[PDB]
Amino acid sequence: ASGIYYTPKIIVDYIVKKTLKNHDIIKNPYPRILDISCGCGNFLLEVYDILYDLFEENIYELKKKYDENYWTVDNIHRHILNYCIYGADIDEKAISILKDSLTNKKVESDIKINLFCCDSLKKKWRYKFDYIVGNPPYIGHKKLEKKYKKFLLEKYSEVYKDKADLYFCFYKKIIDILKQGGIGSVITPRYFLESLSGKDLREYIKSNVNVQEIVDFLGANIFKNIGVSSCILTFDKKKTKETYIDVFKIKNEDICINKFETLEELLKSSKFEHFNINQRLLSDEWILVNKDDETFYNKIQEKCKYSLEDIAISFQGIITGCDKAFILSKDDVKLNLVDDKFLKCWIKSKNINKYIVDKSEYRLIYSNDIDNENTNKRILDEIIGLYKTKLENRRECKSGIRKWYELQWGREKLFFERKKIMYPYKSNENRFAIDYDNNFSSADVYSFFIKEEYLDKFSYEYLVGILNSSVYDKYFKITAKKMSKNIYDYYPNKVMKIRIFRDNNYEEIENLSKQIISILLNKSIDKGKVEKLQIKMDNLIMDSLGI
DNA sequence: ATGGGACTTTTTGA
DNA sequence: TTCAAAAAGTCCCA
Ligand SMILES: CSC[C@H]1O[C@@H](n2cnc3c(N)ncnc32)[C@H](O)[C@@H]1O
Ligand SMILES: [K+]
Ligand SMILES: [K+]
Repeated sequence: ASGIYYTPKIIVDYIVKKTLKNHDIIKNPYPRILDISCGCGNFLLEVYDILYDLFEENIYELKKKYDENYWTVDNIHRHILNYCIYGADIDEKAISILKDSLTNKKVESDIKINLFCCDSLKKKWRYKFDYIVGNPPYIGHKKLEKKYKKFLLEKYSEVYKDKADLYFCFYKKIIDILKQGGIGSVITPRYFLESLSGKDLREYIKSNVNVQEIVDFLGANIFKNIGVSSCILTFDKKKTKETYIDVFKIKNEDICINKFETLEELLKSSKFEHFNINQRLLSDEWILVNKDDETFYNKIQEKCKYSLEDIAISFQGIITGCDKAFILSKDDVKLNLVDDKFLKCWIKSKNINKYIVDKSEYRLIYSNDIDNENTNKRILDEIIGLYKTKLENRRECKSGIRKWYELQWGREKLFFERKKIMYPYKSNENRFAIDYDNNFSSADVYSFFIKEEYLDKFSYEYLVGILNSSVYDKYFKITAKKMSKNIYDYYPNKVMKIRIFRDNNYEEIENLSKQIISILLNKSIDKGKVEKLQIKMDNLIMDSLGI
């Protein structure tokens, strides 16, 4: 619970260099560089060294242009601390350590150091800043205290709503206190580039700064032993004529970040691709792909006349609120106590394959159908009641909306007890399966069924055929939310926006999917024929979409 | 024992 | 009344 994260030195040197690379110290020898989340001083200590080289290399020009008694090498250290370096952190010990480090850069009157121990989101900042760098805290909607969220919802509502992250507000604060003509460069999670929550934040950035560069590391592990995916955003408040973004997108998530001495060498190498995006062409969604992918994506969008949302009804799985209380192995002897009318088949995300679901190994006790506590007393006493204390702490039980033994979000049984399509909520590839067995699931598996009015235009067999194809795997990943290494989010807020088509190839595509399903359900599966049938289907789909 | 792969709960705002 | 989003994921192993 330290809360302090060490940014890799190669990232720190890149961010500091990207802001101070072309600063004109002769024109402005009083630049104000700020880190509002400085921690122990990863960025500010490097800012000191860059500034010290800058002043020393131009000391005689400064001496000649301005006060010749003020601009001496022996005075550079005092000048940097008084007028240039600013830091803020909520952690007293980190500020105390950083104060010692800045003091020890040179070893008389004491020197005032512009280090504030405060909440950067509450501090009344008395002026704006030329340069802002650093690494803000990332805290999501579960790990943030509710009283603090009430404050964020009221004062940061332009970027913070619903399931937004704390670092959204640091983007707003950094932008707000950045001088005209200033430059900001930060490392944050990448998820705001695509997530539904980040929509308002994306609008705020696009409308208030010129985005110079986005370095997207995708699923690469920048922070050791940390489950987060990172990007570097550099932006400015300069009067720009044309506003194009440099986008550096990693191509191999397996790289060791220290392959070169500098991050610039990595960005220019074959490990990264570069392309430009017109900031004026950004909609609420930022589609940051190269020209080949953009042509591909636009081709499918224009050709497809329906979306899944148009033809399907989507829903999230059961949320029991305590899985250990209600989920049992199908061979558990405790299920002899439960009448089979209470038992539902239960699958996990790993049970979903392309076109078909694995046989379920677990059973859900649909405890909502338990009428009285005196009837079915043994089910409550010997199975569900083993977790009564944990069950009573669920929000709806504390308020009395749910009895302690009920499912927290049991949804509607009828939605699950029908032919439907299921997909994992997080996966490396498109895996849409037809469920024939009335499978229930938690929120790690999503489902949809086709609306009645569209059943004559679209069959489940046709839909899983195109959705599992290599075309639609690539098509979905163009705009999908990249979570971690080899994991995209497959959530309705993007899955339901997938567009679909029907044309002369419908019958052959549907027939190939039926053949694959028939093979996959056999005892002695020969998977080889399935792969050949998939290749032929991919050719039909590419012909249909003209790609 | 650190790095990498398999796999994914329930809290929460709206 | 009841929906769906959210990785500073989580856990294990050689
Ligand atoms: C550089 S890693 C994130 C840093 O942000 C700091 N931090 C967390 N919350 C805040 C806040 N509200 N204001 C300023 N710094 C913060 C933490 O103490 C940590 O050192
Ligand atoms: K002079
Ligand atoms: K990662």
